[PDB]
Amino acid sequence: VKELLEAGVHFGHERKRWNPKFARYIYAERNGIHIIDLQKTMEELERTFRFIEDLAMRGGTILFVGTKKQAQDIVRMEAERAGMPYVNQRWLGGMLTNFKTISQRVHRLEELEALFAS
RNA sequence: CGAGGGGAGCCCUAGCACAGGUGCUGCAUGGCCGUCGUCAGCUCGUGCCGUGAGGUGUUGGGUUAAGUCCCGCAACGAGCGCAA
Ligand SMILES: [Mg+2]
Ligand SMILES: [Mg+2]
Ligand SMILES: [Mg+2]
Ligand SMILES: [Mg+2]
Ligand SMILES: [Mg+2]
Repeated sequence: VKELLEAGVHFGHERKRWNPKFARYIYAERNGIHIIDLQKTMEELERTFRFIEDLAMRGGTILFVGTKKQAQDIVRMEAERAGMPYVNQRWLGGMLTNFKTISQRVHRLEELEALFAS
């Protein structure tokens, strides 16, 4: 169940352009291909489940960034049914570091959106 | 008993405190004026890069008289300026 679709077809993305810190995962080339690994995907993926479960049941606002091209439509739907904040189009320049200015822009958003009722 | 000690202030016969330069110095100052310029630029808070001056905001594309304001972009935004 948790390893069927992960093992069905999950290979082939941007080949012969690869940062060689990923080199311990590709195990076979046949003609011009580079295979994304499966068994280490299961183990590191399981470590990620047991990390975000134990870290996230306390009530952490676990944010996720899907700004590439086509994870925008999946982040934009899964974020409302998830209950956690998100980002739509691009990462804002210094979103966490300039949270004073961005958060006081949200403080402006708390009173500009109340103008519609008046 | 005022035209007697004189009396509120003033006047002086002539004094005396201090005043007095359309002469330099804006190469000691405050207010100023002209100037580039009615072109569209100049700064600040936060955060990043860089040992640093500093850059990033204020870069690239589009167009307007215009830093007027959109897309991406480590930038998000404010103040004086084109306006009202
Ligand atoms: Mg400048
Ligand atoms: Mg600069
Ligand atoms: Mg720009
Ligand atoms: Mg102009
Ligand atoms: Mg402006």
